[PDB]
Amino acid sequence: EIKELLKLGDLPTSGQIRLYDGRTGEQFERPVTVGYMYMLKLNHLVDDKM
Amino acid sequence: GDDEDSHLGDFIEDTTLELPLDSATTESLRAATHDVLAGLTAREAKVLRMR
Amino acid sequence: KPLVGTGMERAVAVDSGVTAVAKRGGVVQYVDASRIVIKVNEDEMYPGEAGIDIYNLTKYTRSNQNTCINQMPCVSLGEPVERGDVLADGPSTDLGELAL
Amino acid sequence: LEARALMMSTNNILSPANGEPIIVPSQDVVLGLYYMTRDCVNAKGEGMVLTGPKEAERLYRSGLASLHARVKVRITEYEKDANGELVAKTSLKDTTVGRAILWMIVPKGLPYSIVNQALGKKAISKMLNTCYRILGLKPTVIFADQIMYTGFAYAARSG
Amino acid sequence: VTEFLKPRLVDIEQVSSTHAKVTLEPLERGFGHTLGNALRRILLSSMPGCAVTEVEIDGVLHEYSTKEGVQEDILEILLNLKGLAVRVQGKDEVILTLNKSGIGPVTAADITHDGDVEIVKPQHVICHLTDENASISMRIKVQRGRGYVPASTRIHSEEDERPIGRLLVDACYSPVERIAYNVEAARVEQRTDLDKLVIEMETNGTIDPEEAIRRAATILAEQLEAFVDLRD
Amino acid sequence: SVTEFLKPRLVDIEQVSSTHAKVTLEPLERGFGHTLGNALRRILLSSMPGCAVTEVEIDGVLHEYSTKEGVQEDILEILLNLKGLAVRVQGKDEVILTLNKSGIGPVTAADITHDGDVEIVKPQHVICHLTDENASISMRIKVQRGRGYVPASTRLLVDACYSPVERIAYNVEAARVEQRTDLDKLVIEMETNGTIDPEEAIRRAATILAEQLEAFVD
Amino acid sequence: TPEEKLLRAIFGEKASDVKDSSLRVPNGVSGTVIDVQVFTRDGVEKDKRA
Amino acid sequence: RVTVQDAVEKIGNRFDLVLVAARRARQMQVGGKDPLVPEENDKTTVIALREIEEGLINNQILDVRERQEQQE
Repeated sequence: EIKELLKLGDLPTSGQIRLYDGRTGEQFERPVTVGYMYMLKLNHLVDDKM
Repeated sequence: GDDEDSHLGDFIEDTTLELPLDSATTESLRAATHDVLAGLTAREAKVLRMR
Repeated sequence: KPLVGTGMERAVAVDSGVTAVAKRGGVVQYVDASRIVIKVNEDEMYPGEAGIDIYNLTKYTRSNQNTCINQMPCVSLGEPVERGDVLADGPSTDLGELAL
Repeated sequence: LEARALMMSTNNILSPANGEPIIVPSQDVVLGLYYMTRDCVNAKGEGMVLTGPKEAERLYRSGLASLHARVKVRITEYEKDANGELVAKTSLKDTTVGRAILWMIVPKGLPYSIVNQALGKKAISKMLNTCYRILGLKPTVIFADQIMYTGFAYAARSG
Repeated sequence: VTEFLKPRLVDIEQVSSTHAKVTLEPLERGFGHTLGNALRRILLSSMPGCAVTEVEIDGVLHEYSTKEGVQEDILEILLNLKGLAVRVQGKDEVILTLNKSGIGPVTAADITHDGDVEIVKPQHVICHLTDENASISMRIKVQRGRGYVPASTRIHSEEDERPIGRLLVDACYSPVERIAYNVEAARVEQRTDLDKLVIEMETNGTIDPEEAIRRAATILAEQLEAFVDLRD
Repeated sequence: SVTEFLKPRLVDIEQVSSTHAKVTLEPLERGFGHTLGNALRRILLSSMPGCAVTEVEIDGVLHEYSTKEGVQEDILEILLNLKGLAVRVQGKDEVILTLNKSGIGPVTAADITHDGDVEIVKPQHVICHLTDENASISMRIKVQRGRGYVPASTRLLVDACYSPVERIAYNVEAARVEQRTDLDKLVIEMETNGTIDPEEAIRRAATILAEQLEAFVD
Repeated sequence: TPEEKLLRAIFGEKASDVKDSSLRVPNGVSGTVIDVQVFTRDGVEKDKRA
Repeated sequence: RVTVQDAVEKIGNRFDLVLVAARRARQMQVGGKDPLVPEENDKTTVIALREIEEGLINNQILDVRERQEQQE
């Protein structure tokens, strides 16, 4: 169903698209996995520690 | 407790210390007073050192 | 809100006291960054009552961990509500769901 | 002078429990060096005879050849087979393009068979170790840094 | 060999108000990606803009408060004033005034224009007056810069001293949100290997694509002039 | 202001030899390290004119691979030796240079016949070893002009690296001017084959890139 | 001590007698002072801010 | 200075090297002296260690110079 819901968009079923390097602009070999992970800021801050 | 098993006495500070910056400033001012009194005549210097 | 959740988020957000939930359906008589006034549906008036009930939002306040607890209104003027609908999004919720 | 002379990080590189170097590259580095030093049967530019590691790198970076494309490459390796004399010897090896691109970082005294295989994890630790048993501490610190740099670079390019 | 054909922009396509696709037709082999990556990096980095830099709201002390009658915290009103897309014509800063009262949304159309300032998106909603009687007024402070200057680094110590009711919003002077370049073979009767470069730039409305590319090529040729002759 | 950017106030140009150098450009705007280094590397290593050997006829043996006696080095090793022959050709675009030798003396590049328009930067460049007094070899090599690298697959023909750079790599470090510590420090490092010193190839590529941007600068 | 006596005698900046044990912001924090509550005991009268 | 291998080789010990470098760097820093090696804006530590590399400094040399100083 993930794969189907990818086909609903025009995204690839494999989940791996081909990416280009920012500084040079030459495509990474062997495509990479990019999606939307839901990140959280944990309450371990660097100025509560330094 | 339970943070480090440190009893209460570890956090009571000593407020009678001349902190090393304070002693540094003291002795700097001492040397500066000396090198100022150098720029006075002998009478003025003796009377200001002794007064 | 999480793009990939489970369906637990609304429950965790509501059942905790961060989001201001309606007590009776009605219309949002007046909204504001600090308060929501609801004019109850006449079915739920409790005939002695005046009719409208007020929710005062908890603005920028200090939690135990120095974070900011702050409720934001979700509804808008003249919009219906039903009992159990959230009016104020609490800290780290989004339209009623737990959004960490 | 106790920190500089004694505890500086470029002095302690061997485990004091056992003299194996404690500067083994860990996970992006070894995956970089493995991906680059690992041939496949038919990549771009198969069986070209490059003139040497410089040309293999210039070919790969312009994108004319792939990082694992078995080519004949002319390699000059320096072997201290002497009273520490460092005689030079040039030959024509069969290596991938990445094998030779990586040969550019290896110091003189090391043979060429050190990089001519896939170079997993133990291959890299043994590479640092033979560099230390031949050349000592300064070339090994330089080699370790160059290994980390190239491993991270070709692992990012690995995608 | 003989020589390089120098590229030149054959056409610009305002397929939307903001989305544009320029083209640089004749490019020798290997210069599509050189020019394209350099151009995307310059454009995504160094483009002038008119970020709103402060707000001074009547009756408000800090961002963490609520104005009676407008249903947004002052924090959220400032966050809505961040993305306000404004293009000044003559000065490197300007002080827009926004007066409004009555029940309804407060879009960017509610700001009075100096004539030197053009709000590109006048539908962009700023706040919501949710009171028959409530009234708000701001002195927004647009100014032209480049990059991203947070209020923190902006306030090094101060200019001389800043009054208590003046809020510093985080400035992002960058018209462009997205660059995406395709290089593709160009059907020319003379040579076949030549390719054309096609730059999809996605401004926010306040940068003409031709002026964006010209400014990029100027920023690049400046450094290349610094490179041309060495020196040491 | 808002249009000024920065320029490398200190560009230090080391040279570790006659043909290998290293140029650091200290202060540059943040990220211009890569947008300048990559542009220059791509230009130097993909489109930088120069003359190089393209095809050879070894005068008798065959097409590849070979069977040639009286030459200590197997053929295609002679082709490797020929690819590295750094030649700079005058007004004649292409020229066919013929080399013949007889003896046991090792064959170097000095032994080719002088043609005026063509010059060899390294005449001592070994090409083959005869190894027999009776052994003697003749070859017709063709120097041609082109842009960058052009392999033999795309084309006894040899790969042609016309571009006079044998290797260029650039590294990008950190710099702080007085307060801006997010600045950038370019550290170019290049070796040529001899037709032009490193600093010359660098500025030649910079000029090419500048002229490509000629229809938009103002 | 002397030389402090001599200093204050040369500049006439006589002694305070009163420490500056005041409340200054901790180091590294930079915020807005969003609120101030005051608590005066029933003996202490009150100040203008109170 | 990264690796002190040459300085260690000249003296042939790793604690005595620290001690010799420390006393020479104390001469060069507080007691006041001239580096026997061209200091490239280095602290007295690195100057002392580099000097020990070139053979200009060791314990024998330093005690001999102390003798000469007394003969001053």
